[PDB]
Amino acid sequence: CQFALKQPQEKIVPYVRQPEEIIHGRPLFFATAVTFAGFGVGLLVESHEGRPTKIEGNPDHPASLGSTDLITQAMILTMYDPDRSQAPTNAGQETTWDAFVAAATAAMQAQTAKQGAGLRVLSGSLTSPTLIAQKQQLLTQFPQAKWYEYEPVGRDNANAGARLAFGADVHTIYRLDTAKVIVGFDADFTAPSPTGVRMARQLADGRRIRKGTKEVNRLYLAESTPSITGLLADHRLPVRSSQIEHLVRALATLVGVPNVAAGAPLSDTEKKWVEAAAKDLQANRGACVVLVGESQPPVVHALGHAINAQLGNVGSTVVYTEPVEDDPSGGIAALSALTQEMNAGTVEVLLMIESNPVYNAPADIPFAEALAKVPLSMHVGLYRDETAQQSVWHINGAHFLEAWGDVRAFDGTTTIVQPLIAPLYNGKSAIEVLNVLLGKPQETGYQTLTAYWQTQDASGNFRVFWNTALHDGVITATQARSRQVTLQQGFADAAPPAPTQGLEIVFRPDPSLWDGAFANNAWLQETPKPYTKLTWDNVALMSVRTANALGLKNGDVVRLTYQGRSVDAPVWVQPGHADDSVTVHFGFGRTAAGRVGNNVGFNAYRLRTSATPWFGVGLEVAKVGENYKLASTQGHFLMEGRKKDLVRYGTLAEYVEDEKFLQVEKEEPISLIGEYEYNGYKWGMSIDLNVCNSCNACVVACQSENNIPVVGKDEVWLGREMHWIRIDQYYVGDEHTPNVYNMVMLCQQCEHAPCEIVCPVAATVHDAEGLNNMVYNRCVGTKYCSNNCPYKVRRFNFLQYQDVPYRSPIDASTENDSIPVLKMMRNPDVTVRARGVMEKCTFCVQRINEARIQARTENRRIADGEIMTACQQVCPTQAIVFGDLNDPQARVVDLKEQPLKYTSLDKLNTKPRVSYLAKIKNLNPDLAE
Amino acid sequence: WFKRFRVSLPWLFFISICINIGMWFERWVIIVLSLHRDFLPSSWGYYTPSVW
Ligand code: SF4
Ligand code: SF4
Ligand code: SF4
Ligand code: F3S
Repeated sequence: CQFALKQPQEKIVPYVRQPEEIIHGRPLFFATAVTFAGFGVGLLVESHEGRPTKIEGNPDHPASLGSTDLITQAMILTMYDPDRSQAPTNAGQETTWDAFVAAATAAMQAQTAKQGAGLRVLSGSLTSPTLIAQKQQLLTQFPQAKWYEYEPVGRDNANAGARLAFGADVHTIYRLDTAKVIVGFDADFTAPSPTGVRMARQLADGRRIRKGTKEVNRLYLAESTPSITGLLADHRLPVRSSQIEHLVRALATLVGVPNVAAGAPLSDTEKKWVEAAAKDLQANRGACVVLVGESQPPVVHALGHAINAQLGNVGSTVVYTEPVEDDPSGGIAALSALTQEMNAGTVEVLLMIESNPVYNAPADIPFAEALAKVPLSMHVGLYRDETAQQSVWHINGAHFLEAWGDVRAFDGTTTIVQPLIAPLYNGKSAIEVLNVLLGKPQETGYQTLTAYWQTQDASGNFRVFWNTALHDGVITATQARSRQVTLQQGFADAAPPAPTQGLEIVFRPDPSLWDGAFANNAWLQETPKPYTKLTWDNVALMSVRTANALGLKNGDVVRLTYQGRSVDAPVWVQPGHADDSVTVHFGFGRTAAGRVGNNVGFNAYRLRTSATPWFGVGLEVAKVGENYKLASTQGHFLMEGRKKDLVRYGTLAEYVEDEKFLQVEKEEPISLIGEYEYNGYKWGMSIDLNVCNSCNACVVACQSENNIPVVGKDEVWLGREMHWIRIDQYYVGDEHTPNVYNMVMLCQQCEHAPCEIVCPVAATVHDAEGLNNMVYNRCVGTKYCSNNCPYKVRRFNFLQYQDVPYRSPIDASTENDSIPVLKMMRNPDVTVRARGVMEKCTFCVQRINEARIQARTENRRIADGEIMTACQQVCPTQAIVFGDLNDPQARVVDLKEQPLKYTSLDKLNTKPRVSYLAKIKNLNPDLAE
Repeated sequence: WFKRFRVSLPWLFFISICINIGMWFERWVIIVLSLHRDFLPSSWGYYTPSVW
């Protein structure tokens, strides 16, 4: 409770030397990129005045055509995270940077007498050209040094299955522009994977249902765990994940591949799925693809190319190129190769750059105890991870918005990582750290970055290239060229083993938290996991069949014992899941993540094996718990007969025969309450639920943009999550194998808004532009408006929801004290709500006002693509489309005329301003029934 | 209805206890039992009342 007769004397500090580019009060977007798995995503970040505020996709980048990921969106909080490392630590004791260079260059001179024998490095699957080129200088200045690449989720099998089927290593580039039939076994390709944004848009661009569409992608998915690809999957099949490895062997025998030698008979329903898929891939041969996820063994990815090249997809859909990353022979096998070298004391200088393997170890590779058997073990990470607890040195991280580096996306399009801000704490990124090891410490990151690109630029001048490389970000001059392949057969000649019986633990990365490197990110943790709306919890998902067998509920706490190691995990029954198998999420139980992901339980990394690192059939469940919180946001996961108001579904079998087959013909509803005219801009939105794969990137995009506060798990279980936009899974019918549909629910900006007539002080009123205006300051916290809101979109700041993972909201001694590091990630044109103030999806008025005012200043009108809401230009699939409804040539008023257009709860005349499109899901004739 | 249970004050005091509690549950049925399960099944809460 703050009170004063006068607000304090707010100061106005100008610059000391204002840059020629900073106009105070204007976004000034930059062009950088983010190493997700070594591959770039090509960002375009809002740099208000030196500091970044909001991360957006660079529309010129191939890995993100203007829309970002879920992790990639919330990585503006990972930077403005008060738990980020602020100074190097020598043996736990905080120390200076120049003290590290004194003891790092002294180790190089001790690693020079010996010909660089103990200078092992544990970076994680880097594709950066300037980091590769400094890896080259480090391995020739020290010839015996080795560089082990270990990413816990990266292409360990797909890169070892590419050279298992082709000889040398290749880097496949799947293209879904021309792909009528996708059959991706365990393929979570619309996932946080490096190609996840493009493979979500190129797959959505095939299922753009319009007034006259007749051909749509099919996407047969075959996956044990329900995933964000299974939403767009039209025939998803819950498989054990031990049958996938011989479910592709069955498809590679229907399609004619010579020596597959399939085995382990499939099923009555898994076989009917593999005949209908193969009979669908033999048709439209040139326009099809057979994807394979990462969980599968390398012999399956070898068959993924044995079928793709058999259907003639090479050169058309699947394109093999030079490997973008430096060495694809690293990963689980390179981590064990180094750990066996850290044992017996061969390693003397171990620079673990960003891998964090003390946490990410498969629990068979004993990296935790192999560490400290070395004399000097460095680390350069933005968080003091579980390695920094055990390593000697720990250099600060220099998060990618503060580091002068580069990336190389898929297909090789390098993007110069562009530091928006100078590092909040002295950064010393992976390039500024190898400069210490190479012997050039005082040479900054930007100096080596151009000292490498001046060599790689032979065409024309440099400042006409370097600044053009910095402006677009995309250099697109190092495009990974194609490579002729051979597909040497006989790789599947080895017979499949005897099928093992027992419950199977399938290891999966968490959609939101990929591999635990972002566990302290409160935004992508509060964000509900896609199918199970849990927020702050890692669970053991089971199908309803394989939990009624064990007598398990949605709240018990089982003890997953897989090959001797027990984990004591919760349980959450997931209807779409597969029989006799559980899944796990990678990256939750972190002893030293920070203050956010510090004790979110169930570290699933301590159950792997490094021989069965993605799925294994030796699990014993044996429940040892009774009750757990398991804060999930949704509540009821069933369409309780309320179709026509929730996500309406159909099929293309009955859409070509009747376009308006789910648009109910209703007369003009009588409305006593007047009628207002909006002759200005009529701001409306048209969501296409056919392509909403629950990526949850729009959930974080509304958090990064609208200063939405994180809530603790203790208050999300109470149903007090602040999320102006939410995606709703609904699980229609047949709880063993249910179809799942999304209706992304936000504030419909109702013209006859019932939530407005019910505010006593008249806080929430409508607009002359046509959108419900929530006024956070006139809100006295009556909270009645939500009770009148039919959709329950309005969220209420019950307690002082602000910096909540860093200060528990149930206190009030610090509720007026704000974290100074967090005050920068907040949008400078959205109100940071106090407690007792309701909020809702305001169509991003912070973007409508700043653009209308720029239009009225210039005496012109708003262009159709000028006002993109935060959730519209972040959705990879481009489901959300926002724009003027009065502008007749707009992509919304030409999108609200589709035969699938409907509004939620039209039985009560709210005149919702968002109008969802139905989910037409292209069922096969000979596979449905 | 019956004067046997109205003139007898121990019954009129027990029925009044049963109404004050009963007419509190009417205000719970009207408010919470109708709010926690409404339109949009993805917005179904429970409201276990806290100690405060
Ligand atoms: S609408 Fe939301 S859930 Fe759907 S694709 Fe876009 S960001 Fe993802
Ligand atoms: S949809 Fe809900 S929040 Fe939006 S105007 Fe209508 S009642 Fe208000
Ligand atoms: S328009 Fe902006 S504020 Fe509204 S729900 Fe979408 S992302 Fe959130
Ligand atoms: S009804 Fe009225 S004053 Fe505040 S939270 Fe709800 S608006």
